Amino acid sequence: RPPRKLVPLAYKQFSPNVPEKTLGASGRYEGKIARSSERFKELTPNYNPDIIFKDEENTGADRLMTQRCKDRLNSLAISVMNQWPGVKLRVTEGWDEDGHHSEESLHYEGRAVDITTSDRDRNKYGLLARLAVEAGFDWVYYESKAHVHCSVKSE
Amino acid sequence: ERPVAGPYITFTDAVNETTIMLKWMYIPASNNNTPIHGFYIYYRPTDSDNDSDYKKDMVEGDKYWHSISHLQPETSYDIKMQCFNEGGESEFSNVMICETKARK
Ligand SMILES: [Ca+2]
Ligand SMILES: [Ca+2]
Ligand SMILES: [Zn+2]
Repeated sequence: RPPRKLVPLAYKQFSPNVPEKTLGASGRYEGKIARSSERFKELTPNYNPDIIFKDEENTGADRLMTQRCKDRLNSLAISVMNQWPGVKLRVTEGWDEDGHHSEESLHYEGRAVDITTSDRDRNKYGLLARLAVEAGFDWVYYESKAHVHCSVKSE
Repeated sequence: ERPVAGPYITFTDAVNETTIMLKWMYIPASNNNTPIHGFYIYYRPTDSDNDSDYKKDMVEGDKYWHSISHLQPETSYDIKMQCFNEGGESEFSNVMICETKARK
């Protein structure tokens, strides 16, 4: 259906309005998942054709995420296309093994994504953040001028 | 006779609004001890997903840190590196993402 009337998040706003790792948001960090580990096997790739994965790693790591993260991300892909026809959801970081995120980042568990719109139009990111809240991410933070960070609770 | 395994980038941090410093480990043994002429450091704004947009600095083989300069303020970059010799280039390292500082 038609684009929605939305209230965007402000730069550096997060929703819910509590720290990411608290119970009301995404909950605690449970430990890095390394490629070589048994827990790595519970991550599966998101191959949704309506999402762009940056994949600067050329490894497909950005596609790996928990099912809870995948379901929210997929809902979000639909609402982005409906909000701005001709524009898609883009993921810059999904699960990570490059190691630039703060220690205890939910990226290391496949429980977070950093996203933009596919046109990199920063005027849309506050609205993109509101759609991520509406898509059911357990925490959404307009973290940087460069991207919005979204995460989920542990399965 | 190219090196195969690349360096691993351990840290990237903004020095100021136009400059980012990275540090890396490279253990020559990982390539049987093969000798390297230096490292290539590649960096591209994170808004680009075109591999053609990486710019390249060269540093010498004894260096394990480098400051990339003449970057844009408050801008995220993708940063990866290789070691090389006459035989060719290693695999790329891990790819870091790091923003310069906002303008003072
Ligand atoms: Ca990535
Ligand atoms: Ca990564
Ligand atoms: Zn993030």
